[PDB]
Amino acid sequence: ATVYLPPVPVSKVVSTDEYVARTNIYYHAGTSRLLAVGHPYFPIKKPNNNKILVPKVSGLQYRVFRIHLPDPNKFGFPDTSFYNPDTQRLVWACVGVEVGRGQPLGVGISGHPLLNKLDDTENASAYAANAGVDNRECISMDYKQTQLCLIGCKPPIGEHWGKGSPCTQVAVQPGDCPPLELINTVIQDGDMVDTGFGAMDFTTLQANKSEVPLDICTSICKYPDYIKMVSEPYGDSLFFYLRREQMFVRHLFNRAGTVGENVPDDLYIKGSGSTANLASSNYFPTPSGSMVTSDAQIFNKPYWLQRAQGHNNGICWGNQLFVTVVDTTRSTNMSLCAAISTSETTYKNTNFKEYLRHGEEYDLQFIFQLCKITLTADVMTYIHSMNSTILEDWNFGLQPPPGGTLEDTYRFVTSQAIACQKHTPPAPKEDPLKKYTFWEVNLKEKFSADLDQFPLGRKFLLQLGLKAKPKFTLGKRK
Amino acid sequence: WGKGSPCTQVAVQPGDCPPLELINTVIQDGDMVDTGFGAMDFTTLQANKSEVP
Repeated sequence: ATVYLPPVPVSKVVSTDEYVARTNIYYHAGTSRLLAVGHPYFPIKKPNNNKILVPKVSGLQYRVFRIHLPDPNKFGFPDTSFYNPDTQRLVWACVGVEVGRGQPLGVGISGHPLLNKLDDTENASAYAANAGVDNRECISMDYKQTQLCLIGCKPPIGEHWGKGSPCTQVAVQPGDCPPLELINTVIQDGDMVDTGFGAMDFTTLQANKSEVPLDICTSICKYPDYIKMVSEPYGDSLFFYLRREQMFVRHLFNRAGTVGENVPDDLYIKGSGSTANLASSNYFPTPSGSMVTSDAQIFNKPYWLQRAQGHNNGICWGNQLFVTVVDTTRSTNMSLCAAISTSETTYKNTNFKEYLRHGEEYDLQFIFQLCKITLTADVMTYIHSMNSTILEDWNFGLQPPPGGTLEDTYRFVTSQAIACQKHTPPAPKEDPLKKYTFWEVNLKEKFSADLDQFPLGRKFLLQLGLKAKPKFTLGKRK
Repeated sequence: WGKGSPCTQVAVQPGDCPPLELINTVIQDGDMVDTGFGAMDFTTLQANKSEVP
């Protein structure tokens, strides 16, 4: 059809490793032990202060580790022999990772003493109420078994449903369904996972705001928006992911609440009674995650991240790693109580006062192969267009002007005065990376070279240097 | 997970959940496998001592 495009491009955005050469230098690193021990159901604030007493630590929450890295230039040089800051600049490629997650079993679990339910609609022996009071009961549920992992080098964008423009044109407003508008925004640490009831804010979307667990009520729930994140031709929001999840129907329930929206009335033959009316329609699945299978996991397995998708193919940009882990499969919840006295032979609510905690273990190990990027002036021309501040941070591709004069005017407002001057107003604010909540991970000083002392080093060699030294052991172990 | 020393965050007190503090020690003969509330002492942590078998 007539006559499109035919295309004149005429400049083209290129892949970033076609002039990149690897180096055989290997640095190892790894964390001491990541541990957070919190409350699974809800956060506990102190009863006399604003701040937390026990935070919320559940595996049904996004665990976002913000890994901040230096550059190799800003770090070690073994030997100088082909390295000139002129000819090339150096960049980290983390070529292997281990995500540790060996801990005891438990489940992620949430619940609400005011969880809505009319009757049971998996099967029913009677005819449900037209409206009624106090049809809500203490029910608890997990949202679904959720394993996901994704690794990137820029903050990762999730989708959620926000409260859009209430229409007067489509007549979408409260007293009828609220509006839903799909808004992308960045996912956080302590951001909630998808509830099986859509991934959405429920703070302004729920005007009862006791329909569901309270932890999601106040927070935004998000689903990783995979399709937009790989649409990006740079591919630095993410470059690996996998997931495993399970949700089957534990039982259908009906939400108490009747619609104030129209129902056609040619779809049922009117009866006699209140069976010449339709009762509640607002049916929901209740999620399930009953069967734990700790034989299958997407964890306790290294992630060999030797290359990346996109124009990026194993170069950290922004010198960042963003890793999002949700794991509900082995996430231990523990039970204990404190006694008021063991002399009292009761087991009241104020005697032995029951409790539950959650203990959450992860561990991160790295191995970093060195790389170099040859820079010619045309290569620099693209890299500044890609983000000038790479060239700045390295401090090659910045040599000068700019600028840097003039002038200071004066002469003279000493005396007088206009007023007076003043100087000079320097924040807000760096940094734009940290403008969102994260499990802060400094990695800038744990760089090594050992590979036979870390077990991660030994498994790496088993793939690579060949080396390890292997069996391991084998043959036969079942 | 052992019984911990009292912290600000969580202390060994009525009205307040005890801290869980990690004790590593060698596997005894006849030591139990997990419960599904994990590896912990329950002798001390469960004051009531009637929550689990």
